[PDB]
Amino acid sequence: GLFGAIAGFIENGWEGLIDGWYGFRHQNAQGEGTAADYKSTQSAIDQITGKLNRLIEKTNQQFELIDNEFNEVEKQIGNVINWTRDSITEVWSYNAELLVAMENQHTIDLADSEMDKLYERVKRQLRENAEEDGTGCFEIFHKCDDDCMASIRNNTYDHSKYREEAMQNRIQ
Amino acid sequence: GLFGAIAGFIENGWEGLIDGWYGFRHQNAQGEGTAADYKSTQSAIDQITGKLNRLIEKTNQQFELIDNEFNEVEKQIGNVINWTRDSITEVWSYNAELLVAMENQHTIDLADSEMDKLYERVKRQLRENAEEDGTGCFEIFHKCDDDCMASIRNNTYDHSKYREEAMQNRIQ
Amino acid sequence: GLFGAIAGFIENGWEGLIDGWYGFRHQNAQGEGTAADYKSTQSAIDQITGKLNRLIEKTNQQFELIDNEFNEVEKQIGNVINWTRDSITEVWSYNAELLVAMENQHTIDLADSEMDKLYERVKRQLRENAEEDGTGCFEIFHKCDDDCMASIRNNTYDHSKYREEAMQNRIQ
Amino acid sequence: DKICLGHHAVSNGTKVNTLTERGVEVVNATETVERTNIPRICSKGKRTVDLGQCGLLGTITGPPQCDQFLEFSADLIIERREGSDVCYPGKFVNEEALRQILRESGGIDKEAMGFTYSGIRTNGATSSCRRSGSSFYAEMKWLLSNTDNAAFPQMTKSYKNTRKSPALIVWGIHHSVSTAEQTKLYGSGNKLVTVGSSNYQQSFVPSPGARTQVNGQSGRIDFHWLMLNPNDTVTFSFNGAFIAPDRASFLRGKSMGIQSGVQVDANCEGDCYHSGGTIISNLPFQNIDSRAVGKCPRYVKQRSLLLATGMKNVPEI
Amino acid sequence: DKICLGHHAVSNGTKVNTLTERGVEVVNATETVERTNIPRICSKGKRTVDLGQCGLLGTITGPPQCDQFLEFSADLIIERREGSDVCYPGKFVNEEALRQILRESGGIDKEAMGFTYSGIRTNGATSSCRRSGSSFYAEMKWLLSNTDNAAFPQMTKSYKNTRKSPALIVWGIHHSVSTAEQTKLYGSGNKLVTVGSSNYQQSFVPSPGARTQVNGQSGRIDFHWLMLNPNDTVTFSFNGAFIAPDRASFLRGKSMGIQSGVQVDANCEGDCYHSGGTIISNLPFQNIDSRAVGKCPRYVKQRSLLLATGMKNVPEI
Amino acid sequence: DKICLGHHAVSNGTKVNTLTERGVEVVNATETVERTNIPRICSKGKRTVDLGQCGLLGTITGPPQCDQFLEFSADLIIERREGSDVCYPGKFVNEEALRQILRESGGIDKEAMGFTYSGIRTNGATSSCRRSGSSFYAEMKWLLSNTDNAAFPQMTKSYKNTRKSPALIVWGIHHSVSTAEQTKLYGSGNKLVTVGSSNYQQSFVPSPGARTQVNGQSGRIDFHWLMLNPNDTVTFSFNGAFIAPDRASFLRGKSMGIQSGVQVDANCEGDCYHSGGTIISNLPFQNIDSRAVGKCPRYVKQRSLLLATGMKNVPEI
Ligand SMILES: CC(=O)N[C@@H]1[C@@H](O)[C@H](O[C@@H]2O[C@H](CO[C@]3(C(=O)O)C[C@H](O)[C@@H](NC(C)=O)[C@H]([C@H](O)[C@H](O)CO)O3)[C@H](O)[C@H](O)[C@H]2O)[C@@H](CO)O[C@H]1O
Ligand SMILES: CC(=O)N[C@@H]1[C@@H](O)[C@H](O[C@@H]2O[C@H](CO[C@]3(C(=O)O)C[C@H](O)[C@@H](NC(C)=O)[C@H]([C@H](O)[C@H](O)CO)O3)[C@H](O)[C@H](O)[C@H]2O)[C@@H](CO)O[C@H]1O
Ligand SMILES: CC(=O)N[C@@H]1[C@@H](O)[C@H](O[C@@H]2O[C@H](CO[C@]3(C(=O)O)C[C@H](O)[C@@H](NC(C)=O)[C@H]([C@H](O)[C@H](O)CO)O3)[C@H](O)[C@H](O)[C@H]2O)[C@@H](CO)O[C@H]1O
Ligand SMILES: *[C@@H]1O[C@H](CO)[C@@H](O)[C@H](O)[C@H]1NC(C)=O
Ligand SMILES: *[C@@H]1O[C@H](CO)[C@@H](O)[C@H](O)[C@H]1NC(C)=O
Ligand SMILES: *[C@@H]1O[C@H](CO)[C@@H](O)[C@H](O)[C@H]1NC(C)=O
Ligand SMILES: *[C@@H]1O[C@H](CO)[C@@H](O)[C@H](O)[C@H]1NC(C)=O
Ligand SMILES: *[C@@H]1O[C@H](CO)[C@@H](O)[C@H](O)[C@H]1NC(C)=O
Ligand SMILES: *[C@@H]1O[C@H](CO)[C@@H](O)[C@H](O)[C@H]1NC(C)=O
Repeated sequence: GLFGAIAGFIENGWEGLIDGWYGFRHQNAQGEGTAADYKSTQSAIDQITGKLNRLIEKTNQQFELIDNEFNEVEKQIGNVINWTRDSITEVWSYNAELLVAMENQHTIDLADSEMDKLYERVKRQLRENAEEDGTGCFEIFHKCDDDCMASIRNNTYDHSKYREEAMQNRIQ
Repeated sequence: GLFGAIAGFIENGWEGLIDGWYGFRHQNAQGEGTAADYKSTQSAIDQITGKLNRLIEKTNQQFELIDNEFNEVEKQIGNVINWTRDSITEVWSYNAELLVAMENQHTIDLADSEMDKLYERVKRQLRENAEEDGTGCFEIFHKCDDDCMASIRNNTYDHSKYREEAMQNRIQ
Repeated sequence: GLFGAIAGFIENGWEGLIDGWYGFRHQNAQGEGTAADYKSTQSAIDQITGKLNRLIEKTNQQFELIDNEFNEVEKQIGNVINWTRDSITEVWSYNAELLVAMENQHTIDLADSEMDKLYERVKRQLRENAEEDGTGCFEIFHKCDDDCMASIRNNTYDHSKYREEAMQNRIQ
Repeated sequence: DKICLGHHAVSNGTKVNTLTERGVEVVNATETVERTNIPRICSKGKRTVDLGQCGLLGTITGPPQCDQFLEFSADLIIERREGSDVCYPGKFVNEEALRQILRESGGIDKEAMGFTYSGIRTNGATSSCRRSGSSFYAEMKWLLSNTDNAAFPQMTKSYKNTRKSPALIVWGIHHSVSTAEQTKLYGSGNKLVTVGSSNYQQSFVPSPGARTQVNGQSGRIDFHWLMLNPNDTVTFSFNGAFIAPDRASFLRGKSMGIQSGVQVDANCEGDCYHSGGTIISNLPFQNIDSRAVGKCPRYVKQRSLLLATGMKNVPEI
Repeated sequence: DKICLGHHAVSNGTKVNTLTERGVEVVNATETVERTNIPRICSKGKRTVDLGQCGLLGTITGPPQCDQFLEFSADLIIERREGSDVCYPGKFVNEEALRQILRESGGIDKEAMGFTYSGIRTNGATSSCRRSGSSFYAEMKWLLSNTDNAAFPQMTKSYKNTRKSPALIVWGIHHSVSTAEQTKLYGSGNKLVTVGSSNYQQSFVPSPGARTQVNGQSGRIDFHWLMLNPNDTVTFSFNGAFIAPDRASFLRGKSMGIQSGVQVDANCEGDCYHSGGTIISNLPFQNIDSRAVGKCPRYVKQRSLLLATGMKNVPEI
Repeated sequence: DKICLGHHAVSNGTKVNTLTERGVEVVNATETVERTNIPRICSKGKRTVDLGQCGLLGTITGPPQCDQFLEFSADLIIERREGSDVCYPGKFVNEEALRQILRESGGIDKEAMGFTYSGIRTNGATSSCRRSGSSFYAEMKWLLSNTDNAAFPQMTKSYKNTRKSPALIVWGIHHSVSTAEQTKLYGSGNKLVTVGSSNYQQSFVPSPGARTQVNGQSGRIDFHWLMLNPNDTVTFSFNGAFIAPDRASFLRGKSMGIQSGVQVDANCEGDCYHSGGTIISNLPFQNIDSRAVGKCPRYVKQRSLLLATGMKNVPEI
């Protein structure tokens, strides 16, 4: 990846996560839990299907026969025709390989990017009440029961609520 | 965007900002003020006009007539010619659509990126004396009169100046 | 760059660094020292040689002669041939220029990106015991003899070790 | 406490290529190159003429196997390997140019040219064109001298195209097996056919001589053709060895012609054809046949180009 | 306190396409596809020859409407629909190959070939080529038998190209209305024109016969041509029905030829031309005419491809 | 204390182009466009035939300079500027189509066609084809009337291709300097050569007349050719001015033909050739010759396209 996530400082996917591309996995005190993030998941899904709609493209140009597989056309015009068709086959084969390699590079990178965006959104959401452990997890230095984790997930965590408690639990 | 800014955690443009692409908007105690950042603005402007200079390109290849719209050339050579011209029209139409779609994707992304770079520069500039509110604004936990804001803008803010005051105003 | 590093908030290369693309330069108390990072260096090297292996490509299509430089073919078929060869030369010249410009833009950007990734890895590695000076350096607010710097380099620095000392040296 | 961000993976990813790596594993992918043929001519909704044993140029001249095709009407014209343009041996000059005209013609509509004759016969026949007995080309007339060895009086005939599109005109030259036989058919002397219009100029003499027996015949008929522009006249000055047109052809509209050896199928719809069938596909590329005609994915050399439709697959270790 | 980072927006953005989305709104954009024509032939600074009623091949043979063009000199040659190559009816073999030679010739320069004649006439004329009275092709000679019905003595003439570039040579064959008339012009017998050089080999016989009246004439003149290499000789063995060259043509340099029905304009400059005018543009693509000639943007099928020149427009809600 | 991250630089970077900037300095770069020629024909490991003075079409007819080439076998055929297809002056119809057939033939293998003759001579010779004395084309026969001025009895000959690939057949027409000389060689009358097969139809008459002396000859030989399909027969009805085939050619396999003026070199290997040598390269593009043949980098107009292989070079200030 270009953004250092989907094979970077996370470097592990979750085969368990079967209802989204991206998810929160937390463990507090009531045990561990795992959920999807439909927002980011939908952003990557929509960008990629945008690519798909673009390339599954139907040309409207009709081409007709210019030679004949039952009665060979004259040799000189047939060699010009064959040389032309082969030159255009070269062009389109190059175009198709390059198109797919470029597109794949950018697909992987925008998936990576959506991960980095989500992570950064939660980091900014948690303000001074958490630390970056370096593997994709926020060490949260205050009690965060299931409800509090769901407030992180659904984008309603209020850092002011635990700011004093958490800062005190971080420093001394 | 690929960098999560120009339609990401900012997600609003300023129609007021009419003298640059990117700007600082602050409110301290003397009221609110809005200015442009010519450095980033010029970087995006120069990259994009670089694209423009590249594509507004004048080919030097002369092509001549090979058929005749007043006296139709012979049918077999005319069908080969038409089939060739149409194949090259297909190639160039694909090239032009792909070129413009790729370029547009990358233009939007480098604009997004210039935003992220500017934001990060100010974050690093403010050191320990500020917090990230999560919408593009730095909550500055010390007095920052107009002069201090201009020191942020013009890249001369000295974090050591307010470091004690601000840290104390952040913790307790 | 797209990621704001290799000509961004670092904006200087080290001509001294002659054994890697990316490196740590530190000064503690035993003087200053400079080392390479083989991990990132190898990642950029491998991606770029991947590009090279792709483009140093040998087509397997044979083309034959369709005209004659000793005895000119007939004028009308020769003009069709010349017009076709010139059209394909136009196509391939455009393809080659675009391919190289795109690829160069992305090479520079993935080099830039590898820098940003490495920097971020060390930032996350140092946790609460360091600050970002804004030019590529981590001001480390605790004693870090040569061994400690090598623990940063070789990815074994334990932030818990100096966490109390360093935090105390940062606040008051 | 803790909360972790992450992405998904699978035990079963698909390798793809990128600009920098070959064989990167991604969560999901999809094919851009059509490999799958339908071995039929998908003709659903299209006026289709399967020429079978009638060769396409025979629709203009009318050998017996083309009797049900003399005025066909089509959007899709299909040529078959078993087709023949002739009954009495012969061939057309600029035959393939004419095949391409007739493939996109939408069919032909015939019109009497109103040639009337004088001191000659008009009923030349042969056993190579059997309709019950010996016959000829339905659209043509084998003109002879009135009786064995007699003079062919140097005639002229004209036809004016009084229609608003161009007239396809076809005639023939009979190359007898010998100048003895040419004399028995048309009398002696070097016989000369002149044909002119407002943009056309050509002339023809017979070439008697012994040839490979074809259809049990050592003689041959040259067929030639031209396009009369609207309101123009065609003129035939001739003195023998002349196979004259009885009707001219007009083109009906537009169509497409293919060559194939697979069956018509009105249960499927397709716009991309080749000799072995129909390429139904929405993919941008195909690796089935570079000579596919119609509206087609572009032909490419590679059999497969997988397009990533998911993120990089980094498996749970 | 506070300080915020942000970017600009507008109430009036332009939609563009990207790889992932269709119709993304961006701050500013610009067109890559030229739609705008100039309905004139922009010839500022170019030596321009507008052939008008003279057809391009007539500049070599010299029908009256080409009298002011027999030695033209140009960088830009313009052909007009009203042009005609002929006065007495006829046409050229490989006419379009010759048109392409003359379009890029930079013009022609004529030179006497120095044929001198013996027991024949040389002043054949017609009312189809009027210069005051009846006349002929200025660069050619209508050779007859010396008096009605007399023999044409089988002559030979040679011309050596003593110049350092190739000589355009043109001759004609006269197809009389009949072998009676061919006899009155050149005497009886099958008449044969032989033409040879160091790389050329061909032969021609007349084809008398009745044709469509064109310009009030039922006879026709075939015109043929070849390129004499420097220091090579061309040889004409002939016995009648021969329209002989009086002068040969040499090419002046290089030019471009177009076909158009719009007026010359010396107030504008342009390198990209089509029948309807001049494509002045710096854009890389055009959707005006796929047969545009010169130095042109590439023709594409789409009428518009907007290139983003600003960031994504996210409007103030 | 402190620890800093950084990247490398050099005093000596290479400028490249990107989508947004022209002349960005990067640490390292590499060329994508091949400029370097090898001025030899790199033939290591390839069966190579250098035709030298034998012209490629002469391998079928057999003028003296082609005597060591009448049955050549090759993967790489090289044509030379000094080559000539003829000894007695003449040329082939559709010569370049035939050159392209023979370039990819892998060579030719000859077979007696078994024509036997009656009341004629068969040993026509000339001083333009010297093998010691006056001779002819090794693969052909100059057929005459049995003695000066006598009749040529209208003969027929047939050859059946009893092989599983098509037979190259070649014949000639002799155009005498005059109808006097044509009469001394073959007797009087318009002489007619008819040639037919199951898909072929054509005829030929001689064209006596005076031509440019070439090789000390004013007469010319037309050469013509056709491809006999397996199990088909070719038929020659003729009465004079006929240069008859003695042997037919069969194609050996496949090859490539080039035109060059540089020497063979068996020390280097190459698949991309042009008149000036061998383009050995792995680069995707070349700017040496747009008519390069074989397996080649694509020809492009630019002389250089530097591909960045390092990061942006930002020098130590
Ligand atoms: C002009 C003529 O009558 N010539 C005689 C040959 O026809 C004949 O050769 C035999 O021909 C047989 C079939 O020939 C027909 C046919 O059915 O094609 C009879 C047709 O009525 C006749 N048509 C016309 C308009 O004249 C036609 C024609 O003559 C030729 O096709 C023209 O070349 O011939 C069959 O092929 C036999 O196998 C063949 O021997 C010979 C006698 O052998 O005498 C010729 O004078
Ligand atoms: C050879 C000859 O004289 N033939 C007679 C026909 O010319 C003539 O037909 C009439 O021709 C009229 C105009 O013909 C000219 C002309 O102006 O073109 C007179 C020219 O001097 C003559 N030129 C030469 C070199 O011979 C020219 C020429 O004969 C023909 O063009 C060659 O085909 O003809 C006009 O077209 C009349 O409408 C037409 O009737 C007829 C008499 O009707 O007698 C022919 O013997
Ligand atoms: C048919 C004939 O004999 N014609 C006489 C001319 O040959 C002769 O012209 C002279 O020809 C000289 C060389 O001619 C040969 C040759 O070596 O090519 C002699 C060959 O045996 C003969 N071959 C055959 C099969 O007939 C050949 C042939 O006639 C011509 O090439 C056919 O066009 O000619 C040499 O070129 C002299 O320079 C030339 O004068 C003239 C006498 O001048 O008389 C003709 O009757
Ligand atoms: C052109 O290519 C076809 C196959 O694509 C081949 O069968 C045909 O013979 C070729 N024409 C030539 C070699 O003249
Ligand atoms: C080739 O295309 C032109 C229009 O681009 C058309 O008018 C012409 O008739 C075509 N030639 C054919 C169909 O032979
Ligand atoms: C085609 O181009 C070659 C050079 O590429 C030139 O020498 C030749 O004369 C051209 N053919 C023409 C102008 O008919
Ligand atoms: C993989 O991609 C294709 C095309 O987008 C889609 O039809 C298929 O359902 C996808 N599979 C999964 C598991 O997403
Ligand atoms: C939009 O882009 C075009 C081309 O770059 C430029 O000429 C025009 O002035 C631009 N408009 C604005 C408002 O920037
Ligand atoms: C620069 O790149 C080329 C091609 O990758 C390589 O052969 C060469 O050794 C490189 N030079 C350096 C100093 O890396």
